[PDB]
Amino acid sequence: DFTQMFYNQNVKQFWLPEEIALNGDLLTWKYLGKNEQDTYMKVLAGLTLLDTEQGNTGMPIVAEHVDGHQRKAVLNFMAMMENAVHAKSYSNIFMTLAPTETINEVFEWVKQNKYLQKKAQMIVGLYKAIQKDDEISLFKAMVASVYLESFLFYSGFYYPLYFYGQGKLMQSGEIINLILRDEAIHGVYVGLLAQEIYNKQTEEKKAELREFAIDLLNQLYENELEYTEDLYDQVGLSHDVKKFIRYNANKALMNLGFDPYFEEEDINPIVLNGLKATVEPLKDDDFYF
Amino acid sequence: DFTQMFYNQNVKQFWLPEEIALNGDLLTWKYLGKNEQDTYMKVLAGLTLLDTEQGNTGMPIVAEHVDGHQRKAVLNFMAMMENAVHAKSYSNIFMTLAPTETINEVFEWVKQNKYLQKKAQMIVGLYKAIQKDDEISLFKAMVASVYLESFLFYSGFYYPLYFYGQGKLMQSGEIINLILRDEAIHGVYVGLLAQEIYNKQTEEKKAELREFAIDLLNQLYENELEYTEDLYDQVGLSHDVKKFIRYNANKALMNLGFDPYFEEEDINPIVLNGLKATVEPLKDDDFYF
Amino acid sequence: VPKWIQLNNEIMIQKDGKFQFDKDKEAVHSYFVDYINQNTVFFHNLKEKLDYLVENQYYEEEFLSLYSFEDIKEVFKTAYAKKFRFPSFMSAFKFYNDYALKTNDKKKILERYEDRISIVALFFANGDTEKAKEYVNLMINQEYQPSTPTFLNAGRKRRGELVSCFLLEVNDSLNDISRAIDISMQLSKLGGGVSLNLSKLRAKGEAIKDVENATKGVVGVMKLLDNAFRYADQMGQRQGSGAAYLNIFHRDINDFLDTKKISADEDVRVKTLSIGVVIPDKFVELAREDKAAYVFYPHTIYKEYGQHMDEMDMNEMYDKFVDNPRVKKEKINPRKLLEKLAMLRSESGYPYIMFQDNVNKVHANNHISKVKFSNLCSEVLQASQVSSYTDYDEEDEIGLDISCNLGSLNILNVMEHKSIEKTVKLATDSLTHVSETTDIRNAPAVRRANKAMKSIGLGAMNLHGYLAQNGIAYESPEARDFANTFFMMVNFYSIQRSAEIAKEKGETFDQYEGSTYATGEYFDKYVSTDFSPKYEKIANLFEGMHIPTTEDWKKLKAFVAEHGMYHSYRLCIAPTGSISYVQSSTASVMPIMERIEERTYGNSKTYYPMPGLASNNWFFYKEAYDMDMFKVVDMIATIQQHIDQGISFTLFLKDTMTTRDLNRIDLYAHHRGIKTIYYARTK
Amino acid sequence: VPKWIQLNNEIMIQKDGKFQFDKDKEAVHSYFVDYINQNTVFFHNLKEKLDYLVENQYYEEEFLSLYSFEDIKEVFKTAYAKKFRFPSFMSAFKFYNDYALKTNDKKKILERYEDRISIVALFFANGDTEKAKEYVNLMINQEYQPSTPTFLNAGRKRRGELVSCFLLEVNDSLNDISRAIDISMQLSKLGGGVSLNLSKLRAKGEAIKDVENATKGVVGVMKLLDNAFRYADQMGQRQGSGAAYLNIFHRDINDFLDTKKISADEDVRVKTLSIGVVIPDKFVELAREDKAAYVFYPHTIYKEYGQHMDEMDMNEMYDKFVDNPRVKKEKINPRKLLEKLAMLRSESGYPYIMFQDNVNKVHANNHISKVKFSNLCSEVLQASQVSSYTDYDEEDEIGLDISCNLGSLNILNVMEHKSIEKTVKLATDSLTHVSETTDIRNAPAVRRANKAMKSIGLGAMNLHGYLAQNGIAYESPEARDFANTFFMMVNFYSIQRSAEIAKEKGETFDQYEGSTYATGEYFDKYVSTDFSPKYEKIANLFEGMHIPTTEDWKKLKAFVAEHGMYHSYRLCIAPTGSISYVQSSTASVMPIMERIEERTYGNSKTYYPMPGLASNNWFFYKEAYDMDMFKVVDMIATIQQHIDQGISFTLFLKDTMTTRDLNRIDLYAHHRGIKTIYYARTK
Ligand SMILES: Nc1ncnc2c1ncn2[C@@H]1O[C@H](COP(=O)(O)OP(=O)(O)OP(=O)(O)O)[C@@H](O)[C@H]1O
Ligand SMILES: Nc1ncnc2c1ncn2[C@@H]1O[C@H](COP(=O)(O)OP(=O)(O)OP(=O)(O)O)[C@@H](O)[C@H]1O
Ligand SMILES: Cc1cn([C@H]2C[C@H](O)[C@@H](COP(=O)(O)OP(=O)(O)OP(=O)(O)O)O2)c(=O)[nH]c1=O
Ligand SMILES: [Mg+2]
Ligand SMILES: [Mg+2]
Ligand SMILES: [Mn+2]
Ligand SMILES: [Mn+2]
Ligand SMILES: [Mn+2]
Ligand SMILES: [Mn+2]
Repeated sequence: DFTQMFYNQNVKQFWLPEEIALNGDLLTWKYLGKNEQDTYMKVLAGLTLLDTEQGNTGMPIVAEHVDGHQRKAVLNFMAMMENAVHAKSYSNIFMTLAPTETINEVFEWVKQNKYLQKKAQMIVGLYKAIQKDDEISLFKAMVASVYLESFLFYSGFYYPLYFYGQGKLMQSGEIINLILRDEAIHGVYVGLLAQEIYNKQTEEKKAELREFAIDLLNQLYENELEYTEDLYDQVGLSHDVKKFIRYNANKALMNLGFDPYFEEEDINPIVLNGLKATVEPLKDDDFYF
Repeated sequence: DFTQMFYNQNVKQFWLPEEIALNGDLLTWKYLGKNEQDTYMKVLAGLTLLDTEQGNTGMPIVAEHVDGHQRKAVLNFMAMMENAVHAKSYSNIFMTLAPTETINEVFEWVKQNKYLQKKAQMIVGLYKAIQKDDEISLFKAMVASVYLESFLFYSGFYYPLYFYGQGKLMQSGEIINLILRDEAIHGVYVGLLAQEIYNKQTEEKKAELREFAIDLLNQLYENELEYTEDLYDQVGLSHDVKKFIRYNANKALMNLGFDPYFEEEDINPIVLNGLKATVEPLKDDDFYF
Repeated sequence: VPKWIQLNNEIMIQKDGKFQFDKDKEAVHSYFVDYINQNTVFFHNLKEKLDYLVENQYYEEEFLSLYSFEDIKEVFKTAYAKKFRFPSFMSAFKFYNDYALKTNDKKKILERYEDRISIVALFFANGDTEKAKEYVNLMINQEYQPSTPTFLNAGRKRRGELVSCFLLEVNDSLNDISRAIDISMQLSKLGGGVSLNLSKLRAKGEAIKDVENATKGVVGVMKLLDNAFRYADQMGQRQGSGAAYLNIFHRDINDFLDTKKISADEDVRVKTLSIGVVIPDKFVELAREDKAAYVFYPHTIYKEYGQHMDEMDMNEMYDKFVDNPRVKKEKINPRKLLEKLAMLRSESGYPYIMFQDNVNKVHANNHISKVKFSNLCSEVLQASQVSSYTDYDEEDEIGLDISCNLGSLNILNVMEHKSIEKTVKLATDSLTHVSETTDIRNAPAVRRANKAMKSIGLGAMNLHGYLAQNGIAYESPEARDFANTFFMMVNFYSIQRSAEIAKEKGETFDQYEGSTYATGEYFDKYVSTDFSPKYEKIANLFEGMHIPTTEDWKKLKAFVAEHGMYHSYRLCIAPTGSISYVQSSTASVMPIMERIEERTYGNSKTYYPMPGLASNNWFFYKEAYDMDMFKVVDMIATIQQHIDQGISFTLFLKDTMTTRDLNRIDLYAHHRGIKTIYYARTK
Repeated sequence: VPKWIQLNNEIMIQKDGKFQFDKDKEAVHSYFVDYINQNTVFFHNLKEKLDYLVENQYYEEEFLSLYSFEDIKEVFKTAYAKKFRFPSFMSAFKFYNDYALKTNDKKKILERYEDRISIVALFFANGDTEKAKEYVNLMINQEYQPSTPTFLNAGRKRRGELVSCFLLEVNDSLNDISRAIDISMQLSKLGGGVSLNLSKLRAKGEAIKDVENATKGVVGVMKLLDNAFRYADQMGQRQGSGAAYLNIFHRDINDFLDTKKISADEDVRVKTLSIGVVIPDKFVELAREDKAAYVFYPHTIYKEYGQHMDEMDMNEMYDKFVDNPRVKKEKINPRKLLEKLAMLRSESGYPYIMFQDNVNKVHANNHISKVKFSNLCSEVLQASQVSSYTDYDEEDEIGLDISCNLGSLNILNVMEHKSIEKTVKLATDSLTHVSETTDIRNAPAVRRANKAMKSIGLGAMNLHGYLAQNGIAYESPEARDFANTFFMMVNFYSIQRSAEIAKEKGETFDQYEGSTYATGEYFDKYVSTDFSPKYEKIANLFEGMHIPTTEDWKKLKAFVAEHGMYHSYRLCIAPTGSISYVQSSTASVMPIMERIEERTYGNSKTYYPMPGLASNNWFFYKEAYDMDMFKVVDMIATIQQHIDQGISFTLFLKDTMTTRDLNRIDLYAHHRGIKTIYYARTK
């Protein structure tokens, strides 16, 4: 009942980072403190890693196991967006704002950062555990994918949105909003596929799947807290970002058909502000009047 | 040396089925004989069936085994074009020209056809034989992929190009020309990835891979001749189609860095009408001698 | 956001279901109370102002030295005695942003509307204080408006040329092509739009010094001209604008047209070069009968007959070209070519269409030459002779290159003052003065034709505005009756003024004796057909003004026979792009595109209602796209029967209509006697 | 495949581990016994052949009319008495495909090698039968080779111009820019490569009559010239080739260079116009000291000083430019600019590098003008005066635009015949004749400079061939000693012939009296330093020939002082691309790129071994890429000390080396006195 409308929405949202000129951010970037620039680079690098694996591994593997040519076409399109559009856009931002050495250093930093490695290990592990014709392993990977789309990106998205909302780094911010618009529909779509599998189960099996989903969310959440503190303490925003990731965790649960898990909190209003012609032949009667 | 350049060319060639209005083809379709309509339907179904294998298996399997983030992104983009763009385009052409019952029957016929099946299963067999961390099996699959993209499609493309060059079925011919333009670049790109593997091999292993490629080409070519007579004798075109197959076989070989196999031939004119050195800073004392 | 901009944007805010048009007036007041008066440089007296402007190289000393200071002060006082007020914000904004003289730092206003009008009048009169006061009364009543070049640059030392429409003939040689490129660059440097005829150039695949398949065709020349026009862009102020015209029987016509296709490659497409196609009656006859046509290689025709393909009548020459084995030609489908023209006009509005026989069956100077091409705006239609630019240290054969003098009557202001005769004669005198004071030292044929032909273009504007403010639909037969009568009077008084100038100066234009004016043929339809209004409403509109009858036309014909005519060409209706804003008028004789137009200046939005638009005349201000293009063609043909040159005629199409409808409009224009079709603007 | 093609491909099929070079000879035999003799057109006698070639507009009858038919028969018999045989298949193939005269349909061969040589000799002699026989013996022995234009077009009716290269000075004006475009198209139509100095054009963001930031800079003129050269492409046979030269102190120097970047946008990228950069010693000094340099706006300098920036010495005026507030300048890093030059040359081989001070420290005609730019091959270095092309109907001030006639000595054949003196004098006479009979009617400055300067270019080929066939390594000091002695002899006999021509005609070149030839300064190093070979092997190589000593040079200096010199410039070493094949010679004085070159013609492939390549001299034919570029620079400087103009010095680089290595090679070339650097070809 939904794939065709998602197909149409995905293809109509198609974009490339080159559509957005980035040289306009040069001055507002220059004006940020060293702490702010550091957090910003690292945040986008963490996002780049997530999209790299979502494009290389997550979306293609889910596409392989989901039945139906139209469902596969949507998932293939989403996969392309992840690595050919989203992951690449971050390099466009980096290449504009930062010198090569700072770019090299931040990519080295992703490799050695323990929270980023842990979250990649956990998510990719679940993708690679999918067994052919085994719907339960597929469900588990789809939960992981929804958590990546609708929860894990948000510790990263906070900062570009926070600046956009203050009228700073607005070209980079425009790119990020386009990425976010895509991930929102990706999270909903994968969520609907996960619910399909969940709804086939006995009540006993469903109870276990909810346990899996909640245990996984909590494990990812605890790691994300440490990641958030590590990045945001130097810019004074860790508590604010934490509220934002809890907000989005609830959206991820809802995408999976589950009740919200965290209590509602006031999000920084700055971040909320951050959101040819038809041809006929000539008749012989058209030459006479 | 080449992936970013191909990335650029691929994404700038992006298109959607909806861009070409198909209904005006009915004004020339109605004037074709039964044999012409039959051949066109059968050719179209042949292309559709082969392209589906490439979208579901060929491109995604190669993307899975190739190392490199940028290569995986380009390959993902190509897989997207197969599944999201090409497959929808073929379906659109069919739905415009034939009623539902006729489409189902043509696909039943072509699905049972000996020559279409022989080539489809030969290609799919090589994709299924790729082994993790074995570059020889990957190379063999890449050869199969290049043969599909740059050679096997062309016994089929001939007919729409033949009409397109005569002013018949111009809307569907425009679509086919866009598809063909994508398959050409797909073949060239996968060809470069195969040459990379080939160049890492010993001289004895190279000679062995050359023998594999020529042997495979021979098997496919002999089946193409039979496929060609089966479809085109009823419309009197087989001689010219055979010249077009050999010409495209030579292009496929050149994509794989191999010499042409067949002597140069002229092609039907109607179908033709249708168709950084390392920067090192000056260290001073380089101005003194 | 400034206060005047808020008052202007308050127009769209509807009160009692009606647009607040009157608020626009308030905006003007604000625009003068807050901005214009604050940033206008004031002097203790006019003597100090004139001294400051002359000394700081703003004005020219020569034209001011012809008057005593008392006469200049009297002219300025006459200009200021009208107490002219801009009725809409956009009029004053356009004048003070485009035409008012500003300091070198572009932060202060040195010229008001009255100051600019007085300076232009003093330049026009050339030493006559009474004539200067007459010009001041003409322009402050806004009856006549000099073109943007004349209005902006008259009396200014730092200025371009007062002529901005130039037509060049390019002969089939490398020397002539290089000279055409040079002249195009020099005229674009002067600020003029340059049109080049490329029909004499041999097609692609022709012989150069008896070596085969050597010529690049007209497309390479178009690439060269496009680069030249990109380079010469008014010292980096406006984008260099050029036009290329090719006969439809030239073989390159497809490649020519292919320069405007979106799918064209970078080595084929020209972006800053407009294209126009000249369509003889023979092509229309071939398309009508569906007979396959032939596009000819111009150099083979030149070798066989000694004359260029575009220099002879294709109606009598086409069969001889086809039957001549020594003339090389290619088979084409004329209906396919017409469909290609319609498709290209739908995509980009190109090419301009020139109906050669429609122009030349009423052309008065066919003895000098037949009109082979038009200008960048497709309204200048004059005889031109190609020049033979030879090698260095060799004398060139200088021909005639068209450069007419633009100026527009405001039909509403002219007719409400009952001053058709006086306005037409004064505008003719001003155009004659500007043509005589034009001296271009880098375009020899342009200068020679300006000296010889003395051709001017007197246009009209605010036709739709006048008709709508008088309760007349633009497509109504009453509107066509009014246009017929008004433009017949304009032609009558223009011919009378030309003959009077010829009698006073004792000289006519070169080769006048062979013209239809001299033989009296031009006046035939005027001495037999009465052009008085056939409707009582139009006659009441013309009340208080003498309408020339057949006897008056006979007297004018006798006067022209006795005394001659000073101007080879007198009337041409230009688009009148930005001067229509300052005059608070609708552009040209075209119907309005929008009732209220929304524009974006800087980061601010502005709203311009059409002049005189209100609730009572909202229906009469019908938009051009909603109109029947056949009736617009009928009105333009009615006007064209009284205009010696062409009319800038833009087609206004809806996105729903196809290329068949565009071709039908073009063929009805050809049938109705339309000389040129300018643009195909799709809504 | 043809039999000769198989025989030529049999070279690479090794027999007993060695290449079958002798098979090449067999190929030529086949190529003559199966193709050339069958495709040749034979007549009953020479009279019928000459008549057929004259009436059929193949030959000009004027140069043949100066001889009785008996004399022409004697000249042809002298040409055929040598029984010349092409030693390699590629020599004959290149002659009969590029230089032998064919019919109108190009189906048969009308000219043999002896016929072409006889016609060229008869054209050279200008009515002298003995001189014609001397030229025949000089060319059939292959001691001297006229340039491709002269050799191909001499005595032909359908010929182009005999001058290979033209150098134009472009003044800073729209009239001058348009005239430069016209002259470039005219000279490309004539077939010659055109070089334009854009250093006088004001940079981007300069004022055109008090309106600032108006100029498009040299990039707009570059685009115009690129389109002009694209349009004028030798009637579509050979792509139009142009060169633009800009001083490195021009403000546009970066944008200039950005025209050749592979990532450049289409509005900036220029693809058919080669680029050259003129580097004064001041720029190298600033880069060496790492002091930030300043690029200058030419128009501000011209306004302040009255002279162009490239019209005066930057080494003495750079500080005045920097300290002058009325001069506009931009800060640059000279080392970064050098690295950009090296990167651009690595990527595309551009720009050409002209070390201005290296050219002008030994330039003999600095009084006329300093050398400010080079030609398309970066070997012509002559004084040029810019022309003032004024408005139409105004007289133009015609300057001097460089143009010289090319001709190459075959070093191997000249030294084998022990005829340096005779070959040099006869080549000088032939080049003087080519200059005298050259008259270009569309390039006035080129015509005036040809008439006044009388400049010729006498080059040399087969330096590496002679060295390798004599067992001398090209990088060895013995090779440099041979080059020193041989080119000192060439310079001595060229000066002697120039002075003898001046004596026999009673006229020198214009402004010779101010030259270093007249003052005797030019002969300083020749009257104090002995250039006889320092090695016994080289002295033995020069046996049988009188090597000029300091006494002979003193006598020549006295002779020049008494009689003057006919030619302002005499020696320039062109690349000699395709005519080196016919002469069986290595290209120019450059080392060979490869021992055996595989070239694809049609659907076949051919292998050309280097002339004289064999087992015993395989390693003496060292490939240029494998050579030390510093020793090649040493060789080129040794030759350059005896060449008044420049040498087309191509750098041969490996892919492994960095841009720092290229910069080091460039700086060593500048240190060693290299005047120009042609190309950076990377293996
Ligand atoms: N609509 C307008 N068009 C042109 N100028 C205007 C307009 N409105 C105001 N001005 C300028 O501002 C001045 C002030 O005009 P205002 O409406 O205040 O009264 P006024 O009686 O015309 O004034 P003044 O004493 O200046 O003549 C005018 O003289 C004129 O220079
Ligand atoms: N390498 C070559 N270069 C030039 N011309 C050649 C060459 N080889 C053959 N020819 C031409 O083809 C003819 C074939 O004759 P070939 O050289 O075989 O010897 P031939 O018949 O004994 O006579 P001769 O050598 O005296 O001309 C030659 O006379 C000459 O005109
Ligand atoms: C006309 C024109 C000139 N130029 C540049 C190129 C020329 O080298 C330079 C000189 O033009 P000029 O032809 O000398 O202009 P000018 O003589 O009227 O101005 P001035 O008195 O200052 O010399 O201006 C452009 O870049 N674009 C243009 O459109
Ligand atoms: Mg000619
Ligand atoms: Mg000037
Ligand atoms: Mn993503
Ligand atoms: Mn996603
Ligand atoms: Mn496909
Ligand atoms: Mn494909």
